[PDB]
Amino acid sequence: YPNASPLLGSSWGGLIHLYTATARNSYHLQIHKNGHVDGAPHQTIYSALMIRSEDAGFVVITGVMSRRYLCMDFRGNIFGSHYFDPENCRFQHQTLENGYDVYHSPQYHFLVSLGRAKRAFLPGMNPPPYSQFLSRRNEIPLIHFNTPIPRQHTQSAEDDSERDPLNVLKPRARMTPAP
Amino acid sequence: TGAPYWTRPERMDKKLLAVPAANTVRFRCPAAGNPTPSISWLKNGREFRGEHRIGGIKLRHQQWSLVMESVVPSDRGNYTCVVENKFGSIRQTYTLDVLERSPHRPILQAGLPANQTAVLGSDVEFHCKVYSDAQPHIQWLKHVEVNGSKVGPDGTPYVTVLKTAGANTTDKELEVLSLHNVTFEDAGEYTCLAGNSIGFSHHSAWLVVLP
Amino acid sequence: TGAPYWTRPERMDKKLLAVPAANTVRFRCPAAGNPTPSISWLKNGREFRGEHRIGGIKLRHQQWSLVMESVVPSDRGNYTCVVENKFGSIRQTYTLDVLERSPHRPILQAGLPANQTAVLGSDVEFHCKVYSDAQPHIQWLKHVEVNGSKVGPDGTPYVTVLKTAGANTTDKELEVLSLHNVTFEDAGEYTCLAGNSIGFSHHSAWLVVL
Amino acid sequence: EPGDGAQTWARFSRPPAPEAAGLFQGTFPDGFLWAVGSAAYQTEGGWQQHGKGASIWDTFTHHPPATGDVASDSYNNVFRDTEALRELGVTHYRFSISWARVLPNGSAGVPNREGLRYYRRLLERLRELGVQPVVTLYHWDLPQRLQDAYGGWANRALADHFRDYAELCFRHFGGQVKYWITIDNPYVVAWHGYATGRLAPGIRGSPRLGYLVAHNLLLAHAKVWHLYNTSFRPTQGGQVSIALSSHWINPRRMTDHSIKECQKSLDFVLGWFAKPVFIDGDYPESMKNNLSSILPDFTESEKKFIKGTADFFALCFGPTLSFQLLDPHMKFRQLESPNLRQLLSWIDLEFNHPQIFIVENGWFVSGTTKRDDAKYMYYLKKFIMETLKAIKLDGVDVIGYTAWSLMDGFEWHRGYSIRRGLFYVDFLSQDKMLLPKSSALFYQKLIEKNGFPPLPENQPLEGTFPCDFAWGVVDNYIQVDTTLSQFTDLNVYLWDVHHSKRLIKVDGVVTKKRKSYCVDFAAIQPQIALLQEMHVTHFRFSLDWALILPLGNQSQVNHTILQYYRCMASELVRVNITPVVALWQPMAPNQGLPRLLARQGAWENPYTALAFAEYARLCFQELGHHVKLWITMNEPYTRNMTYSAGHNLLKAHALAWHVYNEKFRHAQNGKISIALQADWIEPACPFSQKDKEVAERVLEFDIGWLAEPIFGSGDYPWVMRDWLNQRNNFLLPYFTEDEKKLIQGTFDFLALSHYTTILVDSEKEDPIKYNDYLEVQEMTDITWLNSPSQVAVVPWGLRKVLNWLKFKYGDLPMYIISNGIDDGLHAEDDQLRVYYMQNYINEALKAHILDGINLCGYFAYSFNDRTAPRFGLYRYAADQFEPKASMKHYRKIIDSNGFPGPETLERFCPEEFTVCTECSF
Ligand SMILES: O=C(O)[C@@H]1O[C@@H](O[C@@H]2[C@H](O)[C@@H](NS(=O)(=O)O)[C@@H](O[C@@H]3[C@H](O)[C@@H](OS(=O)(=O)O)[C@H](O[C@@H]4[C@H](O)[C@@H](NS(=O)(=O)O)[C@@H](O[C@H]5[C@H](O)[C@@H](OS(=O)(=O)O)[C@H](O[C@H]6[C@H](O)[C@@H](NS(=O)(=O)O)[C@@H](O[C@H]7[C@H](O)[C@@H](OS(=O)(=O)O)[C@H](O)O[C@H]7C(=O)O)O[C@@H]6COS(=O)(=O)O)O[C@H]5C(=O)O)O[C@@H]4COS(=O)(=O)O)O[C@H]3C(=O)O)O[C@@H]2COS(=O)(=O)O)[C@H](OS(=O)(=O)O)[C@@H](O)[C@H]1O[C@H]1O[C@H](COS(=O)(=O)O)[C@H](O[C@@H]2O[C@@H](C(=O)O)[C@@H](O[C@H]3O[C@H](COS(=O)(=O)O)[C@@H](O)[C@H](O)[C@H]3NS(=O)(=O)O)[C@H](O)[C@H]2OS(=O)(=O)O)[C@H](O)[C@H]1NS(=O)(=O)O
Ligand SMILES: [Cu+2]
Ligand SMILES: [Zn+2]
Repeated sequence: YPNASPLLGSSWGGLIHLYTATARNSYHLQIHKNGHVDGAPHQTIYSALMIRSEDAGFVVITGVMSRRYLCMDFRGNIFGSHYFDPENCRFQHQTLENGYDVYHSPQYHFLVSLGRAKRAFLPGMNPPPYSQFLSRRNEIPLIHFNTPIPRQHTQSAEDDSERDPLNVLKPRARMTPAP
Repeated sequence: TGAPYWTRPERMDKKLLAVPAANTVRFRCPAAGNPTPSISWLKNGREFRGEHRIGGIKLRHQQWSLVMESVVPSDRGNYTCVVENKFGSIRQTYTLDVLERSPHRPILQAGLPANQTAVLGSDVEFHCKVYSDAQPHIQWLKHVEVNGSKVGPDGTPYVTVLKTAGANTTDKELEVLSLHNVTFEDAGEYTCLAGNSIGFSHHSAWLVVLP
Repeated sequence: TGAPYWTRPERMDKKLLAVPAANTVRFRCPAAGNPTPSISWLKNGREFRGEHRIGGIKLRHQQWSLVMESVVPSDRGNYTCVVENKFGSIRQTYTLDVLERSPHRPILQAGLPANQTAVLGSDVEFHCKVYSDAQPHIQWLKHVEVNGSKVGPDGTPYVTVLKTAGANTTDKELEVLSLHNVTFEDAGEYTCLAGNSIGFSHHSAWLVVL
Repeated sequence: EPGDGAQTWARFSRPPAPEAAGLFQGTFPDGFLWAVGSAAYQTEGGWQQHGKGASIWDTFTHHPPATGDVASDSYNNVFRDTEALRELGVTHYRFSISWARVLPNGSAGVPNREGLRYYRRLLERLRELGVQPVVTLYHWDLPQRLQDAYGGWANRALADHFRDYAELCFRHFGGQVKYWITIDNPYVVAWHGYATGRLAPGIRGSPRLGYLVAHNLLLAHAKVWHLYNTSFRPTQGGQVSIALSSHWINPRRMTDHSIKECQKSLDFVLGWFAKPVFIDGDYPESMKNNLSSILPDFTESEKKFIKGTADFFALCFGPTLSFQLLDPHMKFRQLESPNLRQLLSWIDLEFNHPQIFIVENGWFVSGTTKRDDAKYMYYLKKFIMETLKAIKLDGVDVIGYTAWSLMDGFEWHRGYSIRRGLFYVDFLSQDKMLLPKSSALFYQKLIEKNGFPPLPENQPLEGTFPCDFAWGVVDNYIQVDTTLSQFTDLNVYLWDVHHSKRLIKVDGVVTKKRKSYCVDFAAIQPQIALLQEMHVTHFRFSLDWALILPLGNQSQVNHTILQYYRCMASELVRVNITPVVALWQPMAPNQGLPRLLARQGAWENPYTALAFAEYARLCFQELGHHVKLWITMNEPYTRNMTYSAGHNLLKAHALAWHVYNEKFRHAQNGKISIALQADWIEPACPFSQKDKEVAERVLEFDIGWLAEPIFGSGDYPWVMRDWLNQRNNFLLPYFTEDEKKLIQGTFDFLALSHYTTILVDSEKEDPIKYNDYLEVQEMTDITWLNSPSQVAVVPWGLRKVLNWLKFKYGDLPMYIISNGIDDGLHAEDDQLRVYYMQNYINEALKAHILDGINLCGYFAYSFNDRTAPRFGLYRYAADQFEPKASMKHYRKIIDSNGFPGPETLERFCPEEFTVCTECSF
């Protein structure tokens, strides 16, 4: 017997990655700390978006490592911001007639794309490449989301005449009482 | 030499191929050799042909391609193509992750929220849980009367929102509406309304407070 | 001088194709003549170029075919293979209609049914609503009290459905199973099977009887 | 074979075991050679006694002061050296036979009878003792005549002369001695004697001269070894090697080029002398193709002559080459490192698993220190632990150990300004009697124990904490977020429901706001759920003064913040988590105070104390019915704080406590006291009394400064007042009778917070890191585990500080308000937290059971990782809280109530009557 698969429905609470392809290459949408948005071939911790809805059909895409927001400009160039831009950085979501998502700005009409042929969203005429996204659940463990690891250097007395290499004598900060 | 070699390397870049269910997938490993190497297609590293797949698969040798029509969720995993001959054997592993896309109105649990009664001074809570893949937005509305009746000039009811879906609140803390120390004025019709790109679905409940 | 003709006219007798949704389709319209006729297509009106469909179209000049991947119900219509030569042109038609499919299991309305109590020989009603685009394939599968465990040799056939697929199996009236005058003869849990060409939705909860 | 050690960094790249790194024990293997060494010129002196010759170290320290004419006067004090050896309890003396004394006039001449008589006296004195001697034939003291006539070691005929000298040694002491070393540290005899000129010959010709003289050194060593093998071994049965020496090195970055450069450096320094004698007979290829025209080449006969002429692998890892005399060119811009264990692993891999023998080891001390040294003791302890780890954890055939310089003496370029002796001796005296240093006592105990066996004071204890124990967590940077989730939109909307549910606002109507019942606060429930998961029983957070009263006075109370805190307390109580709050904490941009107070000294004005009294009264009357364990001031900084500030802090704490006691005790029945910070201060040398009283002074300067007025007698600690009066620093305020009566008893439970342990020694050896104000030298042991923040994991410190508190301030109920360590990584650093928490809880249980203290609480630090970064049990990644393994182990300890062992089937506490919690007093 074909044992039942896990329950359908509630799978959007948590991190998602926006996969897309054009039968020549496959990319997951990824937001970089420097405000760069690009397609990573694999699932990177910088590609972990968290889509949250405000109205009925108007999503905002955050990403949990860059801390950016997926925001847009007047010529359609996707980028990442740090402060909310509700008039420009909040995309109307839509689901095409083959299960593929599309995200278009409500005022710019330019579909969210990973390519360089952004266009207006006509009612099912033709989409630009890399604009028909698909949400895939996150499989990256959260331990790799703590990748920022405090690691500084000591380099104490870099001259080649050091008299205490293992740092046994460790002075402790104080306050000398000079009136 | 007779060692196998890929005919087109630019056609072998779709490492992770994901598709909505009931669709068709098309792998190919175009190679050549002297003599032409044979192909072994392994599902998760295990030999596979059109035997455990309902509907059958095609493994035509003329194009070095494997097609799968009407894919199903029970097809996820690695798919390794091997081209082998007496002068070399090489492999390439694609990955298939078939998704399940259901573009319908937000379907929320039946019987929730339900009619409730409470003694004045107690506390109640209403529950509504939605099931839709398009990131639905959930709010709660209490039916109130503004000046006269609870009905507007066009028959449209008067409601006040109680808890909407902001970007700063998770969806675990929105599926419950907690009325603490319910008074007499907070006894009407509470509707959980959910909306995605397809449409809106709402369920109503009634809370009655007794002295 | 003479008008061009086809190389394999035996495949041109099928104007109608009952293709399923979410499946690619190919239209083969081969022809031959002196000189070679142009490979052109049309869609009951304007020129059927690659920007009037979701996913695009591909034209193959080897066997003169037109292919469209992941067909969509909006693709229904009357395509025309028109091959133009200086010595006349050749017309042929394709009437394409798409059988509807659905990229999901029958969406079981969660929470149905409940754990009612059939104490003192009362009656029980059970609910199962599936929000599928098409008409699903639904069985009830009231459990069988054998060995106690509903799963024996990895899915033992405990199916005892009394309302199978048919004209009465739709999304309008078969939502409710009514067991009347229920004595102590059905304990444990029930199930609810729905399915189509993709998968099986199967979920239920505990039951109380006396 | 060459290259087998190139992966040593790779083998040590991965993090080691976080429990066997500092808590590593195990006796050394039986048949171990515990040794203590010495040199010839460093210790003998008597540069012209009994007609000895002139070395090259008597024509270098004499106008090339600080000479070695009489360094330790051990030429005639032969009895005291062996007396010190017997008292030390050692089984191998590693001394040197000086070339110039046994053959003063010439090898082709009469040997000096007096020098041989002295050496035979030494051998017969240390043979009846029970010590097998180890001798080195050449310890840099080449005779001056051989330096002048033939040009020193540069000549190739001089090698033969060496053999002659060696011959007579083999004829005389062959019966007694069974270990010989032909050359000591040939690197600093071929390089710093003939290339840079820093040592005795000091001609600093060129690198080419150094390489040629090293070639001649290798030839002479081969000649002597073959003389021994062919003529003397079948009659005396001994071993001969060459005392090689090396450092450790680490790559700048974990690439392959850097690793190969490190391997090249190690080949340049040590393989340069080790490969020809141990592997094949020629110089390493990493250096042969780098100085082709600089270094000479062996013929095939020479290649067969050098290979296999060393029985064991003598190693000299000390301060004579590491970090002092290594030429930076041989380092190849990598990072030098004194890691003995990795070097031993590299030797074992590279040179075909030989019998390593550390024939010289141990760091140095500044030249002014008397018999109380503690940097040397801990460096020696670390090196011995590294040797033990290499023997056990990696299987390296180490057959002995030799701490260097039994007694002080010359240092060959550092004069008398450096002390390396296990036994102190004052060169300004005339008797020069060996006084045992602290390191001498440590070595005595280490030999007697024969390693580091499991101590009885570190065995885990099985047993349960008493019932009603306060198991809790701590989050003092609580994330206040008073936004209201529901019922916050007052507008009336019109909700069309036919072609719609795009509800539209209708203007002109705004309804009233529902009463702000505190379920509305969204940022409360997740924290309560996280606390509920780990089964804690006391959450501890801190109130914010700058938010409740932003202006400073009672005219601008922010009631919303108080409502949020009252909900936090109510929700905590509702789920059986009794809350503990702290009124003030010094961790804030301005001392945890309102800006108005912070801009007026913020602790010098007594009005700050009065304002804190008013604020404490307000917080007692707002949150007082839910919170019932109050903490007045949470871990004040006892170092980065003045004395008037501490006085006013004490006055404010007394004011707040009396406000509670006189107003809100018969109505709320809570408890209130202060929470200090009590890290343990251990004397560095466990047998000397100066650092003991110095540790006492540091303790009473850290703990007893803010605790004796409250918990103790009432006045400031007497040691602190004496110390401040002796230095004429009359900056300690005096307590008036009114203040002494006010403050003497403002406490209901002692509350400490232990994190680590610091050792203190009372010897000034480098005033740069000295603490002149307290006259303390603060060190840390390096055999302890260290968190990425370089904080010491010391379990027994908690028990020691609890016993000290009970002994000093009577018998009081004690809470451990905060006790936790931090992490920098994510994979294995949390395992360090698991180990530290388990051992610290075990030590607290030990202190409770078999010491009698009334410890009835414990609060693990850092509830989550968002408020306290690098510290939390609940890591905060991608705006999601995931538990660490430390949380699960802590919960396992909690719900089992300690460490019950096999008898985990008892409760035995119905209606608990342990009088430390809220009882009838
Ligand atoms: O073999 C064959 O045939 C084939 O082959 C192949 O194919 C191919 C190829 O591949 C291709 N190429 S690629 O590239 O892709 O790779 C193509 O090609 C060609 C050429 O070559 C080329 O060139 S080159 O140079 O490359 O060379 C070209 O191309 C390309 C493309 O194409 C184009 N286009 S088109 O349209 O033309 O196509 C272009 O493109 C471009 C564009 O642009 C676009 O694209 S598109 O497409 O869309 O157009 C894109 O773009 C984009 C971009 O991206 C963007 N950018 S960004 O940045 O944003 O991102 C934009 O752009 C832009 C720019 O960029 C900018 O700038 S910047 O700088 O900033 O960047 C600016 O802004 O600007 C802009 C603009 O726009 O401007 O945008 C765009 C978009 O746009 S739109 O318009 O869209 O809007 O992309 C681009 C690119 O670049 O890419 O170009 C390209 C180039 O590339 S490169 O790299 O160079 O660059 O051209 C072409 C042409 O031709 O045209 O195609 C080809 C075809 O071939 S043929 O021969 O056909 O002719 C393949 O393979 S492979 O491997 O090689 O690959 C495949 O396909 C194959 O095959 C198939 O087929 C066959 C047959 O069929 S039929 O149907 O006809 O028949 C077969 O089959 C099947 O099967 C079989 C068997 O089975 O066997 C058969 O059958 C038979 O048999 C059977 C048996 O039986 S049993 O029983 O046994 O079973 C039987 O049954 C039967 O009956 C029989 N029949 S028969 O009759 O045959 O006899 C069957 O039938 C069949 O069937 S089916 O159906 O299935 O088919 C085989 O098998 C198959 N295979 S499969 O598997 O597939 O199926
Ligand atoms: Cu559907
Ligand atoms: Zn000391």
